[PDB]
Amino acid sequence: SYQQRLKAAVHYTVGCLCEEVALDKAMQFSKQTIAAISELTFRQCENFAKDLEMFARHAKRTTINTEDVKLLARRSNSLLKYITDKSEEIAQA
Amino acid sequence: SYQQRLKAAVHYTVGCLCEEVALDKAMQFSKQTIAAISELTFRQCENFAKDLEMFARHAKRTTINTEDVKLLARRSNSLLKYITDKSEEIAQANLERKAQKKKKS
Amino acid sequence: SYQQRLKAAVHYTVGCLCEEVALDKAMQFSKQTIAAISELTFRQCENFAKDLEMFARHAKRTTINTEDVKLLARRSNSLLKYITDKSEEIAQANLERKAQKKKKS
Amino acid sequence: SYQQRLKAAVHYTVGCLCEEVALDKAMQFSKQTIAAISELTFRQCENFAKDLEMFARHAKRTTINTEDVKLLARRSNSLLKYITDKSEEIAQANLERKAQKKKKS
Amino acid sequence: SYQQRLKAAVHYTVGCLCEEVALDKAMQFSKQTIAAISELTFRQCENFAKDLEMFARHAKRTTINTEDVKLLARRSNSLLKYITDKSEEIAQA
Amino acid sequence: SYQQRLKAAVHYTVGCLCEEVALDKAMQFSKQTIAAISELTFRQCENFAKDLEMFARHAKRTTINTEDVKLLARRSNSLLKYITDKSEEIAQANLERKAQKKKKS
Amino acid sequence: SYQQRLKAAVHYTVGCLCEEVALDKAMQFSKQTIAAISELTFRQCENFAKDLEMFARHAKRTTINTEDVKLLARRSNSLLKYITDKSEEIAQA
Amino acid sequence: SYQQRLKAAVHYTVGCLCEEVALDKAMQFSKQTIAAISELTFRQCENFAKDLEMFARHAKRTTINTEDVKLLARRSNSLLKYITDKSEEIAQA
Amino acid sequence: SYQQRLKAAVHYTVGCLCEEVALDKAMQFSKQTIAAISELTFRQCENFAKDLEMFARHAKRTTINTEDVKLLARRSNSLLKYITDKSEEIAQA
Amino acid sequence: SYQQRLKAAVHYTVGCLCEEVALDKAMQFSKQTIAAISELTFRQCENFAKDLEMFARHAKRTTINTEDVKLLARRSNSLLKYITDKSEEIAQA
Amino acid sequence: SGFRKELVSRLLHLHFKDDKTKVSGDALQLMVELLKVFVVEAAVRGVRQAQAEDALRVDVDQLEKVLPQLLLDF
Amino acid sequence: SGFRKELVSRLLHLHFKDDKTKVSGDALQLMVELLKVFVVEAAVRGVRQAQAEDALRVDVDQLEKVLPQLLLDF
Amino acid sequence: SGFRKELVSRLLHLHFKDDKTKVSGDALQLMVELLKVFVVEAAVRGVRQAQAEDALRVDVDQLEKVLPQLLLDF
Amino acid sequence: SGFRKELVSRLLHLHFKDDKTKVSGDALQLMVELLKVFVVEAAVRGVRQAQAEDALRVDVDQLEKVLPQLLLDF
Amino acid sequence: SGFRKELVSRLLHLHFKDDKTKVSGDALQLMVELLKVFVVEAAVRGVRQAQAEDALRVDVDQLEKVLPQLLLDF
Amino acid sequence: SGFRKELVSRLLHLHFKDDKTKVSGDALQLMVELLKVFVVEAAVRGVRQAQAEDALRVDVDQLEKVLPQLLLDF
Amino acid sequence: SGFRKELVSRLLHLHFKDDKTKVSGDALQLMVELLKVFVVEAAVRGVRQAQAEDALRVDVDQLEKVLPQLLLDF
Amino acid sequence: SGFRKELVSRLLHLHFKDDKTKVSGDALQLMVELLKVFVVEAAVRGVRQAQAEDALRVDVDQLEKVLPQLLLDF
Amino acid sequence: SGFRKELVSRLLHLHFKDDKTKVSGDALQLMVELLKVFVVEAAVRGVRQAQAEDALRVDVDQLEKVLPQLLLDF
Amino acid sequence: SGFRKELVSRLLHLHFKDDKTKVSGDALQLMVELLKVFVVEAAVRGVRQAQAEDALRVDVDQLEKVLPQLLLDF
DNA sequence: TTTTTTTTTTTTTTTTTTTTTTTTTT
DNA sequence: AAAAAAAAAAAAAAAAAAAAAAAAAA
DNA sequence: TTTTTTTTTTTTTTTTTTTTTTTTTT
DNA sequence: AAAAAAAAAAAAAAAAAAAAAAAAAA
Repeated sequence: SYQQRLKAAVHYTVGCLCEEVALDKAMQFSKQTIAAISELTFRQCENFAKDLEMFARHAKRTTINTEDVKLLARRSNSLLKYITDKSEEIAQA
Repeated sequence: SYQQRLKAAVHYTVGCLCEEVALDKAMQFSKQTIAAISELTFRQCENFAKDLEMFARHAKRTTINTEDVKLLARRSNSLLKYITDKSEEIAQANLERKAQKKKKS
Repeated sequence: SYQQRLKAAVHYTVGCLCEEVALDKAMQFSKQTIAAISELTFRQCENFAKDLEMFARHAKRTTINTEDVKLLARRSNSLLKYITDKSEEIAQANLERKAQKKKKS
Repeated sequence: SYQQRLKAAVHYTVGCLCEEVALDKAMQFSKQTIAAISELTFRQCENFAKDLEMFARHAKRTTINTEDVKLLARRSNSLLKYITDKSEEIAQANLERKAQKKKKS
Repeated sequence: SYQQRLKAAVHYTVGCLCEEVALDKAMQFSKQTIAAISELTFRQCENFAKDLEMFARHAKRTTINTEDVKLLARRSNSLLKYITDKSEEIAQA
Repeated sequence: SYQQRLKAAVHYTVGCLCEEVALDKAMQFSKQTIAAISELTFRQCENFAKDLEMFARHAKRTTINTEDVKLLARRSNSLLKYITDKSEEIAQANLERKAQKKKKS
Repeated sequence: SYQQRLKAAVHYTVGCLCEEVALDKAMQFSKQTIAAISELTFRQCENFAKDLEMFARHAKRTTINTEDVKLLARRSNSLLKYITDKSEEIAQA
Repeated sequence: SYQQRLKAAVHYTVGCLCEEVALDKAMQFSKQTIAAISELTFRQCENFAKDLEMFARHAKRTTINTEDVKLLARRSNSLLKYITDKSEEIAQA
Repeated sequence: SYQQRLKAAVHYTVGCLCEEVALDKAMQFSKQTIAAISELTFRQCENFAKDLEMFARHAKRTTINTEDVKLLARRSNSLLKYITDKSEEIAQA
Repeated sequence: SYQQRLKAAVHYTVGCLCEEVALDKAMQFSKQTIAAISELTFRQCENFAKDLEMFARHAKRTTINTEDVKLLARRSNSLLKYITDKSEEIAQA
Repeated sequence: SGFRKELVSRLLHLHFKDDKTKVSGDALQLMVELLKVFVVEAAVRGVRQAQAEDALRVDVDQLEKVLPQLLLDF
Repeated sequence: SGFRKELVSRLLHLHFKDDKTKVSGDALQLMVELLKVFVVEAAVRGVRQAQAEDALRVDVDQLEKVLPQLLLDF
Repeated sequence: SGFRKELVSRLLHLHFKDDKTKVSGDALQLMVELLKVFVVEAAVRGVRQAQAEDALRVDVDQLEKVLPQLLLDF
Repeated sequence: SGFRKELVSRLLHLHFKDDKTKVSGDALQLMVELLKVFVVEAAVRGVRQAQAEDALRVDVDQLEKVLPQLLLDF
Repeated sequence: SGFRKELVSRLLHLHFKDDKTKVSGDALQLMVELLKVFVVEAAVRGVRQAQAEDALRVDVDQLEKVLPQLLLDF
Repeated sequence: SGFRKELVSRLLHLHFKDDKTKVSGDALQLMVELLKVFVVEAAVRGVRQAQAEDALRVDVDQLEKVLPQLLLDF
Repeated sequence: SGFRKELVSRLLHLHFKDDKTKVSGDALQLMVELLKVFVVEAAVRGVRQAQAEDALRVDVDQLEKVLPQLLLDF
Repeated sequence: SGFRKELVSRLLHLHFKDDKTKVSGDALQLMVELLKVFVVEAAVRGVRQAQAEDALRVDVDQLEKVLPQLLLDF
Repeated sequence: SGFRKELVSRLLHLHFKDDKTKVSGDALQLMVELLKVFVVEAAVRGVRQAQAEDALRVDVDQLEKVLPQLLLDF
Repeated sequence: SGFRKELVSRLLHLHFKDDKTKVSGDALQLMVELLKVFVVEAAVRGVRQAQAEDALRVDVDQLEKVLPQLLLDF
């Protein structure tokens, strides 16, 4: 099935970033831990996407913008600042 | 502080309505569970306040209505279904306003 | 007195707009700066209103309309271009007045 | 430029004025002050001239006379009474204008 | 004569003022210096009376005021800054 | 600098006109008595000049005429009379101005 | 005194004559040179006075004529030559 | 020259007298001084000769006597008194 | 030619120090004093060099040092005084 | 003083040689002359002795001998000639 | 039976980023219902746990086993 | 961010010496624009003056330097 | 002591939209007087402000403190 | 090293309940950043926990203890 | 310490050609100040000249050296 | 016989405090005369003094003896 | 340029033993000439002596060299 | 005004008896000094001779009556 | 002690311009005396000046200072 | 004929800065010869100068005219 | 009494003249 | 050293605009 | 057909009333 | 804990002024 095939590419990229963390602390990660990240990533995106749906749908609209996204991770405040900053970088375009 | 005051108020009604469920189920709750649900709803209210802000901000208005709210309990679908029923009863409490102020003949 | 209370009502809206410009230029205002632009606006409406008076008296009327006002900010070219354009959008609120007013057929 | 020649001649006149005032108060006038009043006065003249024009053409005349001038000086009352006083002596000086031409019989 | 008396009365207080200087510096004068300054003061008062007359006659009233006066101490500017100071105090009378 | 060169040309004419006096008496001048009069001449110009400025600002004109000058010649009486004499003579030098400027009748 | 004031007037004249000669070569005269010539010429006039009187008396006149002058200055030949010339210009005046 | 060795015999007679002066006060003259007096008298003999001839011509004579000579020594009167005496010493012969 | 220029190069430098001297005494230099002071410096450089040599080779060295030159200012006391002063000053530099 | 005392004893012997020169040419000395050579010898002995000290020390010694003395008279040629003869005559002593 | 109108209002006026933010009569009325089901289900989930591991009273162990899923539905 | 009809209305009726002076519907909506532009221009020129002398916050002395220029513009 | 007539007149003619506009002799004299009182007002006002906030120097800051009312006055 | 522009795109388009939704490029480029913050803070919390209860390596147990916290943030 | 005030008055009156000349009370007071400064300058200048030549008192020689500059100052 | 016109002019313009001070023709002419008689009088007085004290030339000492009266007359 | 008759007249009346002696105008004019030539020759001779011995000015030393000759010639 | 060090070296090297001879840095600087003292003294004494016989500048006669003693000291 | 007769005679007959002139013997004996006394007082006065400025001998300067005096007397 | 042995010896020891300096008897006999010729040539040329310029005894001007030349030779 | 046009008179502005002051040249 | 130009201000006459008296109507 | 006045009819602004939200007192 | 006032804003109806239709003249 289509959805299974993309979970494998997800595991790949989840594998990507976990390694930068492994050199940061000079220490070792379990592979089942790498496996559990791709599962919740994919589980999590379900809620993110369907949430974003209600948000965009609520916006008198059909397609995602920057405001729907910045609504979605309002919960941890280290994150809020992080992302507004990153948004001025991507806004160069 | 003022907020210690309002925090403990939350606890009071949580104590009561949770007693409704303790009755119903033949199982009694620890006081920390009680104390926990109170502080939890309080945490929840920051998220309620924030989210409702960005909803009313998003609709070019400052007096919030039912739709921003029905959208706040959006997440579990048992709840959004529950909410609509109860919002329709609100429409029936609305009919009560038309009886209150009487019209022409 | 009644005057300084109007001074304080003016202070509100100017505080709003000072923060909106603080958002665009990524640099905020001193609380004392907010106070000084309000003092400015209040004493500006002195020359506005009494300039508006001799205009309505210059055009030999009692009631001030759009022509006097357009001539009151006659002084800078960016500003003058700006006012006339928004005169067409305000006239769109009169087109809503076209939707409102009874036309017989 | 030609306007800069006349701005320099204006500095002369303000200088004379401030010289006389400096000896009245027994305290000297700063370099900046004399310069700033010279530029103040030239700036002020823009608003004088345009309002004068608005008044002349409003009062159906091509040549601005004494009425339009006194219209322009309307604003502070110590200033307005000054004007009319001195106007009598100059009007008396005009009696001298009538007198310089010889009379018939 | 009556004017020779005025030269001598100029001398009498010129006798007293140069002694403040004798207290001050520890340099006293010959009585010939005292006599020559008194003669000078009277001779000089002729030009100052004439001078003040020229000024007051030019300002066209018949009494001399403070203006004409402070203008007669014109030549040294140490004198002039000093002169204006003391006018402030006599005007407070 | 600027002033000292004017002083030196001054020194020249003094040498000359002091020779006219040496002429008159068959008695000789120290070159140094010459120098004394020159410097003195310069510092006297200072006082002549200072005084003629205070005259002219206080008569509301910016070009000095003969009257200020003859007020400056007040001190010994032989001076005052002698100067007046010579003023009417050179006034005739400028009457020449009128004779030579073509007069058409 | 006679001699002294009249010597100061003669010294002035002599001072003038020396300045004339100084001008010619741009070679100037000392203070002492001028003075010595002034006194020499003053005492030279004592020889002139006595001699003129003896020669006037000597030709039985009291009033001194052109002949006496030329008699007295017979001394340097270029001079008697040139002074006879100037007596012609004098005989014209 | 006639003048030259005769200036040499003048130079001689005067040299006699200058040495007799070197005896009296016990101190002498410079070489140029000896020369300068010999020259000086020679030039002085010009003055003597002219004037003497004009005195002898005043008195209707060519043959020169006592009177012209003592009138030539008219100048300093210390001299005039000294020489009238020696003229009596000579009047003896 | 080469030594004619060295006499003339010595001429310019000697002339600067000699015009230094014109200021101080209130008296100037004729061409001849200047020209005769320059000839001497050039001709004096001979016996200085050959005495410096006799001193340098006489001490078993190929190069003259500080001691041969101070030895060259030997028979006057004041040259000792002034030049040792200058030797301690140039030892600073 | 000891200086003055030696001066008057030297004056004796210089007056000797000067008097003996008065014998030979029948030519007498001014007495200022006799003192100028006595004074000259005294301060010349500063010149002679300071240099003699300098010489003796330069040739390995403190005691001045024949060698240094013969070198001090090497300036005019009649002096050099004079000295060598008398050295062989007194070397016999 | 349940939450008091004004109570909830001032509780939401606790966490507003703009205090000009309003709540209308109906909206507030339904806030109560939200929180009704909110804690309804907090209590209900806690007891399904106490029974599922067969408890004699409901202690914090069970409650804290029912916290995760409640947060995700809200 | 839109300015208020009522606000401008009562503000204007302050300095009238004749009360018969009314403000027409469009004249009222246009003074909304004039004051808006005036405040935006007073605020924008304050920031441009604080920018000019490199201030790290917008303070009193910057507005005072553009006070001359603002009087003449309005 | 007031402005010279030539000066005032050429400065006025600098700003006529219609150059057909003249300045009458008496109007010119009024303006001589008027510019005197205006400048005297500015200097007088400035001096009072400096001395009111107790300065040895009348600074531009004090003149700027009297600007609001000065310009409302003229 | 890490999230492809395309990855996040595909992933989102998979679970859109309305297919009308496309994602603007910048919004796409922000999610690589959001997914970046998401996974690595889950990873950081696994390690902080391995360290806290005194351990040799990062295992399932420690992560499931920090699971509550991660849900709360996202 | 100083000059008799009636002295000053009468001295001046002798020298007026038209005695219609009067001197104000305040100008009289300034005159006593002027007389002070006049005489004291004569005196203090005489002293500085004597100082300069190491004189034991102020002699007429030094006074007359200070007359020139005093005359320039008045 | 006296001073050059532009010489005397330049001298006096060296000390004017107001540079607007300018000098009419007759004023200039009488100034040439005044400077003439001025300096001649300094010379005249000097000669009186040399003669009076029977000096063989006009020296500094006499000059100083004559200065006082010069300045009294001017 | 040269000697006055009046001067010569007073000086020579000072040395006459007979005062009845008066001087003809002609004699007087010729002696204006003699006096002038005498003095100018003294000056010129002074100058020639200074030049001959290469002086920078004509000093008393040179004059003294010219005195003897001048007087034998007169 | 101080002897060129290149000049003194080439002058010294022209007439050295052994060609092994060089001049060290400080020694040649001191020869510059010794030659500089030589010229200065030759000069001071030349001026001293002309004025003694009172010449009106320093000709060969003067300096040369000082050149005898110049070679003895050097 | 003094002048030779034939010497004196020869000298004077060289400058006479008429040769008819014969001189009596006592007049020539007189000339012996007059010339004797000429040189005598020339020398005596030369002597008195050398003494006076305190000269080392009787030398040319002194005499020439009294050459004025001698040729006035002759 | 002349100089004694002791004169010279004592005379030498006067200016010695080191008195360890000894004098041999023959070198002493020789300095007698030297200073003997020293005085003789000082005299001879002083004498020869008085006679060469024709002076009336041996005077100081002549010795000191031979002084530069004599102190050269000594 | 009402309504319209031409000639002369007077007023204010702009340009030019005329005079005064300062620098450069022969 | 002496004379004219260059710059600046002031004043006088020409340009511009209105008001008075004479002409024509309703 | 041309001229002027009064009645009725409609339009736009200002104030006041009436409703809604928030905050405090009893 | 419950109710009402206080504050604000909106909307409603009366005030303000013009333009249409009918009445009398040119």
